[PDB]
Amino acid sequence: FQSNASEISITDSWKYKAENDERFSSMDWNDSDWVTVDLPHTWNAGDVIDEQRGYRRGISWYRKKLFIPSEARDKKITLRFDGVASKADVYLNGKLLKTHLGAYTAFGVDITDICEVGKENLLAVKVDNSSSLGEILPPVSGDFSIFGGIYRRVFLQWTEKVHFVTEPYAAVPVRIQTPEVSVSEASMQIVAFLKNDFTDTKHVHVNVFLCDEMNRIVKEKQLKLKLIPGRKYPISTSVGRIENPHLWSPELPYLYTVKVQVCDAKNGEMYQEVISPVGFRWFSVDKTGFYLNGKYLKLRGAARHQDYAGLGTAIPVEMNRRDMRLLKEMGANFVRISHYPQDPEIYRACDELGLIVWSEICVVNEVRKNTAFAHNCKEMLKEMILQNYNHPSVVLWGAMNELWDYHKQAIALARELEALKKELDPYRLSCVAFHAFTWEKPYTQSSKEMFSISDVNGVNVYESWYQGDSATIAPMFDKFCSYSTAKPRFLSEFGAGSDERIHSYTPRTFDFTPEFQLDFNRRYINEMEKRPDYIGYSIWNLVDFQVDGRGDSKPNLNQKGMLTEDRRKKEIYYYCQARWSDIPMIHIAGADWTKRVEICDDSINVRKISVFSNQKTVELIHNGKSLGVREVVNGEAVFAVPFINGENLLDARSGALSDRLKIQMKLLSSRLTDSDVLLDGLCINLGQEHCYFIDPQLQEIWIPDKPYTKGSWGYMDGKPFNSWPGSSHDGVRYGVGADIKNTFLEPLFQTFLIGTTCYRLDVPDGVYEIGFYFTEPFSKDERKNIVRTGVSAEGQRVFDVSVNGEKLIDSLNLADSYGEQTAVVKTLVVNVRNHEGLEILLSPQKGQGVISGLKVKKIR
Amino acid sequence: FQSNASEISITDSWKYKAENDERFSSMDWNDSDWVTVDLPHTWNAGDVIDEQRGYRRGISWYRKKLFIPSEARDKKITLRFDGVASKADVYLNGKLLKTHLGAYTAFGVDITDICEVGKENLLAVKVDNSSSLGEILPPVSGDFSIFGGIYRRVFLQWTEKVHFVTEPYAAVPVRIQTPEVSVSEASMQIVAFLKNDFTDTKHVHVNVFLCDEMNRIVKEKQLKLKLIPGRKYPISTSVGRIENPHLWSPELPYLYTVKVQVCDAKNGEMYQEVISPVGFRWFSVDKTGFYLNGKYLKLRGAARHQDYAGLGTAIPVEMNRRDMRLLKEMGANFVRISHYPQDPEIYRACDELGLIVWSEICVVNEVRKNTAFAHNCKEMLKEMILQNYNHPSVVLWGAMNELWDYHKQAIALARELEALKKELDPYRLSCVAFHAFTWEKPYTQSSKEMFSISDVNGVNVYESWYQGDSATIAPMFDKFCSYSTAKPRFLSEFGAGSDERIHSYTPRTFDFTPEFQLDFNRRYINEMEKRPDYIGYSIWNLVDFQVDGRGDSKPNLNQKGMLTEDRRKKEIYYYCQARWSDIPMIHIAGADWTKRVEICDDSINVRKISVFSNQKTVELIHNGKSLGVREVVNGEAVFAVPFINGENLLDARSGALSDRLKIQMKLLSSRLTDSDVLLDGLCINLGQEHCYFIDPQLQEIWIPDKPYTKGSWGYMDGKPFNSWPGSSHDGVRYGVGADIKNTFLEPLFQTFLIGTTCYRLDVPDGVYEIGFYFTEPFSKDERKNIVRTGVSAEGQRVFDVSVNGEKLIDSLNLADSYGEQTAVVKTLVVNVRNHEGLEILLSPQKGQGVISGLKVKKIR
Ligand code: NA
Ligand code: NA
Repeated sequence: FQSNASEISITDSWKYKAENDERFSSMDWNDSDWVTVDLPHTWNAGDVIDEQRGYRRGISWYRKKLFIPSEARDKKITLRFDGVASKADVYLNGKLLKTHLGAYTAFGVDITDICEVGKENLLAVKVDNSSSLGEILPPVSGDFSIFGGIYRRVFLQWTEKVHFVTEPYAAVPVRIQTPEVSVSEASMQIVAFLKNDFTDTKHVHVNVFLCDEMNRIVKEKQLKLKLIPGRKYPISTSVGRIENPHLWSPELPYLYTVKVQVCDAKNGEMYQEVISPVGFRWFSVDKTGFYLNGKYLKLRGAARHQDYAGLGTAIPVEMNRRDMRLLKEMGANFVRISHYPQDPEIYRACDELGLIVWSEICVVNEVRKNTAFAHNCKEMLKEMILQNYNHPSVVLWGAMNELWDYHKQAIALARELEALKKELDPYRLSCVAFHAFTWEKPYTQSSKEMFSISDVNGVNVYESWYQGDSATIAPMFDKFCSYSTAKPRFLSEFGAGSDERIHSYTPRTFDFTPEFQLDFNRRYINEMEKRPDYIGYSIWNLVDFQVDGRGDSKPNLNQKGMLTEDRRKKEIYYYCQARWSDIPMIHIAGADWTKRVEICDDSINVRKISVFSNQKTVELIHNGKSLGVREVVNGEAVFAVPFINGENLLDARSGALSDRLKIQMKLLSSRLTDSDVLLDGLCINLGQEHCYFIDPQLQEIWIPDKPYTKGSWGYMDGKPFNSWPGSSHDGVRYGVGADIKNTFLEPLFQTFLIGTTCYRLDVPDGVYEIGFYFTEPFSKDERKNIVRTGVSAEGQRVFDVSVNGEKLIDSLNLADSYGEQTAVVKTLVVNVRNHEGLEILLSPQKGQGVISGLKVKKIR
Repeated sequence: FQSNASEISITDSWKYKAENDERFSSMDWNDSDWVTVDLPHTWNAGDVIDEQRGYRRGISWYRKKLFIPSEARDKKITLRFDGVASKADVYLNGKLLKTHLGAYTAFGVDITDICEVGKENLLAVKVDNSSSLGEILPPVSGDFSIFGGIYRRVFLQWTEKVHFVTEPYAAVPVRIQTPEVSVSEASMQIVAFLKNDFTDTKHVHVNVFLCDEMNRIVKEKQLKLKLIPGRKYPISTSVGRIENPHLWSPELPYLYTVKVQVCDAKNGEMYQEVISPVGFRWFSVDKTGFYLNGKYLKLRGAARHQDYAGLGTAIPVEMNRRDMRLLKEMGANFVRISHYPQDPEIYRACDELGLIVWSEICVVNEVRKNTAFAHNCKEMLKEMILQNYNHPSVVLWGAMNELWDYHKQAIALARELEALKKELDPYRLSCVAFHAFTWEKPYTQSSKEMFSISDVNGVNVYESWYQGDSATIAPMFDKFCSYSTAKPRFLSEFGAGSDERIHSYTPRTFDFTPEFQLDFNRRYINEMEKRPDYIGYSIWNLVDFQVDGRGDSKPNLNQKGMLTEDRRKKEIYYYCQARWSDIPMIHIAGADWTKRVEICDDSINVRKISVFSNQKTVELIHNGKSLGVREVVNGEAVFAVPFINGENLLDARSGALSDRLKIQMKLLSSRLTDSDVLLDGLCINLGQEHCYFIDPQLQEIWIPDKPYTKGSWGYMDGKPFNSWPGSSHDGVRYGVGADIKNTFLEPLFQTFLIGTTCYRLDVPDGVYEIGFYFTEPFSKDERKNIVRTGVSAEGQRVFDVSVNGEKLIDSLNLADSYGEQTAVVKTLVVNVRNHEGLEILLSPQKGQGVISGLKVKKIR
């Protein structure tokens, strides 16, 4: 059997404890009653998406009784770690073997003469995660937590004693560049390092075959040299004999095999045999576009985060190719590995499937004027490059992102990062990402020095979202080129958050409907495809991802994703597919909005509905009557659908293609005369006057509020809340951003009427379960803003609730009785006689009243 | 204002602790460090679906600072408890007020004398869950779990002191019967008691109205009577001929409304007004069928359990109507409320939608020979009936389900419970359900009285599932009439478990595919639709429900539902819709199977596919080509669909109806160098030779296993496990049934190869990851059987995995190094050189080996 085994996984049956005692490195310690976890693992997989603010930053320990197979006797035994969050202290049989810094790169551990091969050993890992590490290790801050743990795999490796120097940086056994390649003939110059950890000397043959994708050999190149024991000998060959090469592209992803056999001269033994995929391509950059192999190429894609729903970042490794395949089939050709490098699998995926890669490290938000800090940033960039190097998919090396002070050590550290990128990797480009707050540094600063470092400049534009409107967005793309005027631009991040529960026919900023997310990404794609100088752009983000602290619709989540945290495709995903993929498609938008309840007194509820597509034309049939053929423009065709009570079958057609979508639509008359709905429950989203919220647990649709008209329902006084004084949001963001405790229905409780003293519904006689949904929406410190929060001089809010003349909640104070921003529900049973219907009163004692929702059920 | 409140919820912000200290009732206790919950609350929502066998049966305490609005001052004030699992012990202001036995019925506590309107009061509930209670109170045992907590709502309510007596069973305030009902006229009898709790004497009119659905008074009648304090005055009036009443059916569930007021004849002040809906119907039973309102009605339905996924039985109250709507929309007219009485709103839902109700109390599995057990059943029969007295939907009252020993005191209690049903309410029918294990008591008792007590005899048949097969189904229904000779019969349970992840073209018993659950019910329907002496039949169950202990494909869940545990529809919910619902429909089987990957070398892969429908004909169009119009026989038309590789589109059409369903198929060659599975990874469910398994988290598809042929893969040795000694499953069921700790992929692990020693896989060259998925499949008790288990006579199983000569796992003891029935995943990186492919040896040092899974990925 000429085939050999190289590593065995060791991710199984570990003992974990959240406590910090230096005794836990002891062979002879008693870990019996520690929890038993399998790897990957992270102690913040739940900590972050909790209702408690903040997650535990600290130290924990992992112990493993680690056996070593006998086939690794007499060999050089190593331990590879693909990913440990922040600092790691690997102890073996009591004795500290290595320490590592950096949460995102792999690292090695030589255990050869320390371990007993055959017997059994104790492997102890102190894993640190503290906030304190920020004064010496990036990332320093940012919009992404760091789940602590050992969250990528761990393996036990062994090779022969004549071996390849990979340390201190877990670099790839042998680097391979392509210095000059074009449509004619190819060049490949390999770099490596053999070392003889034997007792004697050995004299080698070092063979280098380059085999087809069909593995028919195209070249040979055999060398020989003398390795004396302990000498670290440098190899640096080069071949250029390669005829009529098959070139790698994001469309045609052709990879080559470059075998390397190191074999004993007088003996015939094979000591090593690296094999590594390689790609032939070429590219460059300027304000005239991005070019690859000659032709023109616009880079189109997104950034990916390395976490999954409720798993922390201890993802199954198969996840990594699954995330990237969902990007490729979205129609992209580019991915932005941010804000940190990721699993070997990510990179392997993007050059087997074809995806140009942008790869940063986590110098995020700020630098620390600190001797030590800068050193680790370069030690980490040194690891990113040499660990992922023969990967043709990769094109740009990043390191900085969204700084807020390009100070002195900053700009110097900026230069040192570039010098060492093209030093290490001369045949790849470099990149950086600024934010787009031009009222802050580096735009308020003395100079413009920094925009003239890296080969491409990225910008993070969120106009129409965090501030600015529909109109300020092309002006924002403009004045960036004011600065990055030497080198070409790139759209780093852009995206709006969305929730598959909030829908609106008139979407506005920061209501989190997939509707607004659609218009956002359709204004941005139009501005970006027109300008070729911006060589590319990236959606932020491919995924929804979990960051502890973040609020809004799904609290402790970033919702700008194109996939949910569990990788279900949102409808923005299909829109992009229609503007990018060459693989024919059609899709009726609204698959996430299949049940609808809407006030309408006519027979017909006409509502626009759009069909995303690749083709030139789309036909749409409503209930069997075609609505006409229409041309697809910017991926989209918008029909006007005459919706009617009951089932609505919309079937879209265009050529050989199809999509179907059944929309259940319940027309509700404004007079409560004509409605079965009260027997089910009339659920009213108080303070929300332009969105429908659907709770997927009950399928309850929370219809929007309206002012009271005679014979119907609504409020009498009061206004829905939307004051954000001093932002683009004032009068546009309805409701607060708070996470609300004891409810999942955030879009319901966050919306509220303020100052409403009276609510009417004109219902028929009978018994009613009225249920009220309250929360104090404001924190103790924002309640110090007495006008905006409608509270008393001392910040209190006591009011009473009366129904039909009876005081029934006698002094409701939400904050001091239930906690601020905690959900409070009270149900009442009221018998309505005469034809009085329901008159609800909120009598303020201190401050002004608040209600988030109402539910009206006729129970008999 | 003539309107008034009655009740107000007190389910918000409670204090909770799982300790038992009697001081916990004291007003001044410091519950400051206790956790806050809102009701509905259980405390086994987690317990029941975790890995630890069992759940926590014990005592916990609730505390709530109870505020009493002044609107209720010097009125009669009651606490309302809709449900509290087993024993409650309610204290107010330190003083114990009520103790209550029984999880499933409501009780009431009077606080008018003890409470304090305007002060804070302290309301302590001690709640109790111990099996220790099963000796004095049912249920004793049974396929479900008693989720301790206060899991239904709780109300504080107030009346005026002249009030309808409700205690001791918290009955409906006026009882209502219809002794005579026909198309031309109906009679009506109302029953109530009155009490005066003032100091004065009061003279009161009683005003009885009977209003139609438009609330037009169709009958009225007043009664004069005077009430000296404290005396319990009965009343019982009749209402004369009602004339041409609108009857109640599951088709037309017309509902009237008995309005009963009690006013003061001297001034006119109104003391009470009680609104009570009713319907007019009449029914009977014989061996020729069920008759409702004069016509023959085949009763077709399903039972419903109380719980919802991850919420235990602390469901929100609206879920109750959501379930009943889903059920009516499956074509049911019948619901089996079992094994316990359920929420008030299940019964309000059922008689508004149109579903006839069989309603049981919870005397399951055995009757206890104690004087106190029997008494508590009587009092739980009283509580059920008196609380659900007026619901037109209830037609049958139950008490016992599946006894296993009809001993003397059992028959004595079947008798007093029928004697009691007819006493308290003579106008409804009576029912009971038996098991179908003819080899056990009571089918082997000398006597047969137990089969002659209550008016209808149900039977729970699982032939073809727990025992038997296709040949024994109909012979069983006949045997049940051998015993049910006087009273008619009913099919109260029948079902088969299904998993949405396991799919088979050749379904067999206990593989948990929906395609066997399909055939099962087909065979069952067809028999009932021709057996008129089975007046009706109810599927088991409407929902997957949560029960600790049960394992199989999804552990801790009873998987026999029409809907998933979160109320999503399975394939078979649509099959019932074909056979029952009178709403025209069409639907292609396989919406749970759109990703398929099969071994097939020709370009076309013919597979059979069903289309469910109401209609006489379906035409099916695959990829634009029509496959013809097939007649719909007994709900379905199967076709032979010629699947190609790639996207396949299926159009089913019937006049105006149509369903559409795309199916993605990956064809896989036998020879491994013909495709690219290896580059994502070949996932092979070893031990499973007829079901595919879609891991919904990675969307990977564990294909079945085939013995080895050359050029491809498969096992050289051994055999997949399927040994069930003495059972009908013997050879039929592959795998074991135990919960496999540490995974959610129980269909992958529970199946496995046994006694295999060699495994081949003729893959190209390159570097491979190979995962190994293991488990000790049997327990210590189960390994006492050396022969079925394949272990050493001391009970042990040790072996070494080796690949391509080299030994890597050094000697594995599964149940000793990691625990029995835990999941372990090893991963080698091995370098296939030359043309060796992959040899995998399992070498046993004790017993025979086992192995569940294989992933084979080509990484470079
Ligand atoms: Na609201
Ligand atoms: Na298996």
